[PDB]
Amino acid sequence: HMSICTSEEWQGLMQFTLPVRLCKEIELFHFDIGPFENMWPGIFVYMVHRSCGTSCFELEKLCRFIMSVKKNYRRVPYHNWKHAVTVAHCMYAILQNNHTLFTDLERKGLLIACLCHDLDHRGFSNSYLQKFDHPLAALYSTSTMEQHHFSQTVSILQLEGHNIFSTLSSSEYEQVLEIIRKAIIATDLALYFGNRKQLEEMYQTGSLNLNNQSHRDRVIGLMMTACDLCSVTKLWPVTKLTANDIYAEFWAEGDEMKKLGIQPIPMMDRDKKDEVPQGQLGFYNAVAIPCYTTLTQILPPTEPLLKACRDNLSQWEKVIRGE
Ligand SMILES: Cc1nc(C)c(CNc2nc(C3CC3)nc(Cl)c2C)s1
Ligand SMILES: [Mg+2]
Ligand SMILES: [Zn+2]
Repeated sequence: HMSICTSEEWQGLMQFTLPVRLCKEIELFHFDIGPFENMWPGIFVYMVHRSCGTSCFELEKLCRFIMSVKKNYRRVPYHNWKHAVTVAHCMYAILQNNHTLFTDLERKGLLIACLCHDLDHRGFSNSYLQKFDHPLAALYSTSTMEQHHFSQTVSILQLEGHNIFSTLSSSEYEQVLEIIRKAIIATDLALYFGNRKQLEEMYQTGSLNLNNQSHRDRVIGLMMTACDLCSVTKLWPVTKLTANDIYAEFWAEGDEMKKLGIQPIPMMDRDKKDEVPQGQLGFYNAVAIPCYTTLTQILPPTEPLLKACRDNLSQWEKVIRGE
């Protein structure tokens, strides 16, 4: 079962108008949604309207969907409503800067997949659920949380007056659900490493073809990782504050492991906070930098994401050096 928005919630969203001041702002990659909490659902509607038009979905159905997705995000330190909108905004900026490379169905699917990609996250990693044999890990062997996120997205669409994709043809409805499924699964970081290595191979050899569906799915997969990690592409004070939320969530999981006499990895151990700058250096060098480097190579307009990521890496190097 799913939590449903109240009549007042979606009606309030329907009447919303984005301030003109933010129209130029929202178009940039480094845009931080952080200071505009009350406007987040409205920002999502605005982004949908600019990405695929004002009649892209029935306004009423869209507002119900958005407000219900919001209620099915938990009050965890990081994988919450704020993270969903932040990831959706990064996708909006990638799509706007590469508009015709993607179909109307892909832009529709990807913005919805980004808003739903961590739906009902409990603040626990796939490793934790598998190790402690959680019922969700019994249901899904690999990409446990990601398959749950997709299952929750489908369940929200099935709610009365929430199926934003009902007016698509049977072939189109099936196609968008597959775009959404693969997009959400690709946010499992364990799949990223292999995905990025294959894309680098295809690019260097010159075999990468966006007309080839398998190649297309891999590019979409990398766009998903890039959006999921975009906090590393914001201005340094924003990146720093989000890192506090990221570790608050990891440390809470570590605390749960310590309560059961198990020592967590240093990243999930709050008594190991001095190791954070070196942990971030490793993450930028091994995960974030290659992600945005490959993304810029495939989609040159995404270059500002790589530039901003390199700037934050330098900020982390300064923390390690004592500056
Ligand atoms: C609670 C979380 N769970 C996962 C799986 C996350 C993945 N995203 C990140 N992970 C890290 C790790 C090195 C500390 N750093 C950054 Cl900057 C980001 C964006 S965050
Ligand atoms: Mg996730
Ligand atoms: Zn995420």
